[PDB]
Amino acid sequence: SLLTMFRELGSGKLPLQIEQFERGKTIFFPGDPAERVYLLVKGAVKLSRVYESGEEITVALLRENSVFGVLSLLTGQRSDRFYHAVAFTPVQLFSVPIEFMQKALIERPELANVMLQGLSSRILQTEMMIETLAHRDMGSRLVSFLLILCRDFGIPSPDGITIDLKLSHQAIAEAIGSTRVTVTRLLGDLRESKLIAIHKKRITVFNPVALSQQFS
Amino acid sequence: SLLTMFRELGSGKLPLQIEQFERGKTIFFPGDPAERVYLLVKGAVKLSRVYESGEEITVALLRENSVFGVLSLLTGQRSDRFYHAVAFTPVQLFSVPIEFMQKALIERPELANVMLQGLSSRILQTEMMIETLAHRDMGSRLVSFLLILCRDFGIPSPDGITIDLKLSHQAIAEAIGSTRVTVTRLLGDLRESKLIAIHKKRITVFNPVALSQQFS
Repeated sequence: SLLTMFRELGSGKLPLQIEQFERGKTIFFPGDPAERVYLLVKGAVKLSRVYESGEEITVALLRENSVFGVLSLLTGQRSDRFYHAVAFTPVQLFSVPIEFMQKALIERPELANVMLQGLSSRILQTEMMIETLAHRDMGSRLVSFLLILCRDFGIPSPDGITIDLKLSHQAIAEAIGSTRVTVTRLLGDLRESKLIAIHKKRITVFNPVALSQQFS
Repeated sequence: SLLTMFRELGSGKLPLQIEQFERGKTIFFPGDPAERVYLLVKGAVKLSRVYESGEEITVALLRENSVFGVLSLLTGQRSDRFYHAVAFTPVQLFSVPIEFMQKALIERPELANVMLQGLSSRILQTEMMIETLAHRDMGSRLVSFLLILCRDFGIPSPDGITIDLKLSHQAIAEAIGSTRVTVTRLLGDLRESKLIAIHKKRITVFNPVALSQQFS
């Protein structure tokens, strides 16, 4: 899938590193030196800004075929990490040394338009992430989060929009700012409201319009 | 200065609109339709996210020759404004209809690398803006803000780093989240501490290292 990108616009040799982490493992930490640009092959990586105290606030959840840990290079000023990249699901990654990401962007500058557009979408997702976390109650906050996952991780089904993640209650909490107890109570209150289906741990939403419209 | 960009990579005709607003005037509001991309010629434009309640939180302060109101176009999904653009100083702007910003990015894709890098710097500034506003006290918050202005709006002088803005006490407050009373008390407490100079309403910082190092 990604290799198809590489094989096109290509008649050379490219150094990279495959790396595979288990769920909940740090990929890089803020402060860490940005030495290589990352490319998500399989899985989801959760980017979160770690606050100058103890706090951690979720900034973006990244889908397959997404590029990250690039901002340090692009700026040309800052030379070390911006956020805390966590393996939300198990992840397969391509680490590519900064140099080559520069060489690509120079020679094949169409790559800039694609990555320019890709970064914009990232910000929109962060904007929805901010609007999500601003709700004072955990109910409207969960809905917003699940609506984000529908728009960016949803697989259309006659059942509904399956959120293709297989995600745990405790994992949702650390992304939303609650507990694997309030999440469990809310999801049941939604399942028995005939608005959600839970198979495996995948969550299918029957109607995103109907889910959206409850301040709960 | 900007015209030099236009004249190079150019052998056609380009529609735009000059527009000039007075300080504190709205350029566009969130929700407003994104119809044309903006280009700051002279002055500073303050981008602030207006919260789903009454709140307004400052996201970026833009320097001369900076491009803005582009994100809606880049995403290709959202078709209306992201933030509230305010004329921080009096501003001269170029409004360019989205179409042409697309035509430019396609034909002259080097323009993507430049704008890709420019957007990264914007995010770094927002990251410093977040770190600025996270301080519980107004003292450390003012310092961070003035340090941002030094790095992005500073003119080196044997005096020090003059923040080339001519900015009002009440204007600083609305960007920092205080009052034109606590700002006036703090600036005097810094002037008489031999750390700031105020000429006109320009603020010169003698030593950014010395200013930085006080949790006050």
